[PDB]
Amino acid sequence: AVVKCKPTSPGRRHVVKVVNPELHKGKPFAPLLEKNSKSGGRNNNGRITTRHIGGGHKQAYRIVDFKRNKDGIPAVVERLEYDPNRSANIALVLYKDGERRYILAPKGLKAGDQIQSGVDAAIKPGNTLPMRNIPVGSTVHNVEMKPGKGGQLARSAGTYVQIVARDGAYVTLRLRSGEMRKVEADCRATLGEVGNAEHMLRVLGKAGAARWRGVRPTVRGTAMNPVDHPHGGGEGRNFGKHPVTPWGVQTKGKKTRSNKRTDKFIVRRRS
Amino acid sequence: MRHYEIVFMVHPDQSEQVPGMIERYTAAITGAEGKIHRLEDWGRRQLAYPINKLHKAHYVLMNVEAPQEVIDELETTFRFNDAVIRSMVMRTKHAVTEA
Amino acid sequence: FCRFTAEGVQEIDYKDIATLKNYITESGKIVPSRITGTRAKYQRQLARAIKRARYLSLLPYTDRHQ
Amino acid sequence: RKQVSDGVAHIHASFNNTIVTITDRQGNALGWATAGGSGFRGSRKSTPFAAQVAAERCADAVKEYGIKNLEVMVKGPGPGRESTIRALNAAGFRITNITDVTPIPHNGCRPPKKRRV
Amino acid sequence: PVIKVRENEPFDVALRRFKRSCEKAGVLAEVRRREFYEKPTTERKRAKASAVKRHAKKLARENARRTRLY
Amino acid sequence: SLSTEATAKIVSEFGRDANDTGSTEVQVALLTAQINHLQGHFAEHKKDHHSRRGLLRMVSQRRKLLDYLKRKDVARYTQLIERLGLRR
RNA sequence: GCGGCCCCCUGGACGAAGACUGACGCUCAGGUGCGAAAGCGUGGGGAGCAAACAGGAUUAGAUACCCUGGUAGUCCACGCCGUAAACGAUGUCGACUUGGAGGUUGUGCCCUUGAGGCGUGGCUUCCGGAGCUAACGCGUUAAGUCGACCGCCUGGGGAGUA
Repeated sequence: AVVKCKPTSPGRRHVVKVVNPELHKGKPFAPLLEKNSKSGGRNNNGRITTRHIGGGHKQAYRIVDFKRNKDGIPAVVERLEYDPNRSANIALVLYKDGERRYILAPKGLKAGDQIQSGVDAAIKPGNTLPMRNIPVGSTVHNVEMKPGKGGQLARSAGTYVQIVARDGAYVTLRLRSGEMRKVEADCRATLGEVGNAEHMLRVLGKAGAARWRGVRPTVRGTAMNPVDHPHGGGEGRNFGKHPVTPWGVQTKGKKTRSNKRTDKFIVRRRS
Repeated sequence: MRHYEIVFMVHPDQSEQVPGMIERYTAAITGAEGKIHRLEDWGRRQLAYPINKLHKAHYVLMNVEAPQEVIDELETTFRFNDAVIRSMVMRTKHAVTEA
Repeated sequence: FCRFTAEGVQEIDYKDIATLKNYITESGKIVPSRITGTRAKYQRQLARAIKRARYLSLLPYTDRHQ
Repeated sequence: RKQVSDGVAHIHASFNNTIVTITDRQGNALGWATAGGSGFRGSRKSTPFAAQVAAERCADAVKEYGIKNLEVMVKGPGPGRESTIRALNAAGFRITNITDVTPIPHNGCRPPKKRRV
Repeated sequence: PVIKVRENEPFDVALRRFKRSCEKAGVLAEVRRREFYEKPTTERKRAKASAVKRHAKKLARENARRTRLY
Repeated sequence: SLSTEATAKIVSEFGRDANDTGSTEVQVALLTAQINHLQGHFAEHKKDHHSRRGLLRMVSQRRKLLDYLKRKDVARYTQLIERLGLRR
């Protein structure tokens, strides 16, 4: 769980780290792995598009099955891996017919638990269903936005979508942002909340932790020159200006939802 | 081995779908150990307040001596079977006889 | 006097719909033991039963509600 | 001038006004007359005679709707109900049944604090 | 609550019947308790001092009124 | 709450015979059985404080019966402390 | 301190007849544990109410009461605080000393002969007898007559402050 590190040195003075015994001490399952090169924020023209990205550890991509395309066949959970790509611990589930696949581990999940997908299975935590067999007032995760797309919403550690309503073909979800939305009822969704719920309680202690996380330093606006950033210059920390991004658009308040062909699904905007 | 009055209600229309459920409710209990001790169908009758916008729900009484755990699983069916509308399981002293 | 110590029942049971229509007022409120003279343990079991039957839609909560 | 010959009367009375709304059976209001509209401002707003003049104007406001018989609902405490139901048949009407439908909470929420003075 | 006026009934007796239903079911009393909040100290004080009022009127009624005045 | 049949088994596992139910090893055996069941309870709920007072009371009465038996008959006391499985 | 209903887990007390151990008891410095509300910490929630705050009044003045708004907070989980008019302002255990009315929860006998009367328990409320007390009052739940052990007080203010 959440433990505080004894302050022998400053980098160990402020660290609060999340130890967990259930994670499999061992090398991961190999055929579900593939290589995953880090980008540094650089597109095919080589330029930085997103700043503050690069460095850190080298890490390998665990192919995780979000689709749950296997149906009607039971499966049991072998062990729990720690995935570097995401915030939730993943589970290596083993089916009865002989297949091993990585899934997103929910909150209530231990090794040996039983999981079945399909339109049939049950309402236990772990089971994939359409959103026509999951009751109103429920609590789901790994929600599809398109039927067969794979699973988009509620995928971070500890997030959960409360199914609010059903008007005919449509299911009104209350998302985790506070946005309300209509989704298609035939889309798949897994029950429960995603695990690793204490992920928000780590505080990283020192600069090197965010550095080997994969994050570069972030330089303020008032430090830079008036060529580099619009909050440039001054004789000792003048600001005087409405806050903007480096590309002119005024930050800190301006709304830029600019989609206009998906507003039919939004019941309520975030408040 | 405790004795529970399970009183639940169903929709008005689905009184065709009530009886065999009781039979698998029979298979709920006597499959493991459970002795069903009463079965008094009060049937469809009139409601003092329209729960889910309908009067006249189908009252079914059923008394049982049973282990507790199959009754826990019976409530996991009573939550999620979308025919049963209101369902309480009270504990009693003995298994009783008359209406 | 009372009707339950004059009866001899070991628990007022909620299924007894005629006398549990008798013991509330018209306005669906539980009429006290001060003015009906019901003894105390049977009063508490009667109030417990009227609550359990109000949950079971065999008695109204109040009269006016839809 | 839509003819609806029967109807319901809501009489909302707090301690500071008396609003009388004559509605149809389905809840669509037909026009009202408060105690405070027809003159009667300040301390003369909460008198029972204010309820009398409110129901007086409210009965004559709906002559085009042809209300011949009505059902009195009343809501709230204070100098409302008695004087207005007395005036509502001096106006000329056939009040077929009367009800008090005041809203009571079942120990739900917290009311505001006590006025010291 | 509700009352019903049936046919061949005076209206003034129906108005008094409605006032009696209001006195019986308890509009006015519980509304007068539920304007402003009472701390549970004060409702405890109310009920206890009411009990003292009931017995301190009652025992003076039963045993101090059994002997005549003049 | 340590039903009667378990009490019957343990009193016919610690007593002189069937019916002697007030002897000291019997009382300490009932308290140890009840304590172990309730420690099965108190690993969960963590804060049931009135049941915690009942537990601390039967702990203290076990302690009183044990050092009474240690004062009177040490020979039975060592057999009890080796038979029932406790530290002191 | 605990307030709709239901289940799951659980402490304690009381009553009946007995059966069993045989003084295992009482009190407790230090120690430990529980301890309303307010308050603090991190994370969620946030309807109503509402410190702070703003505005309108009243007033000589009104940063108060009254009115219209309203953020912490109230709520849940996990940790902290350790205080109150934490109040029957009454330590705990045990014993003895006439009464009447009541409440709650049992149980025994006689006839359930009929909503019964007849006796023994537990907890609890009111008035009063002897006795005590500065008086007020307490009065079998004593502030009566006693015994054991603990805590505490020594004029008011300084001050439960340094």
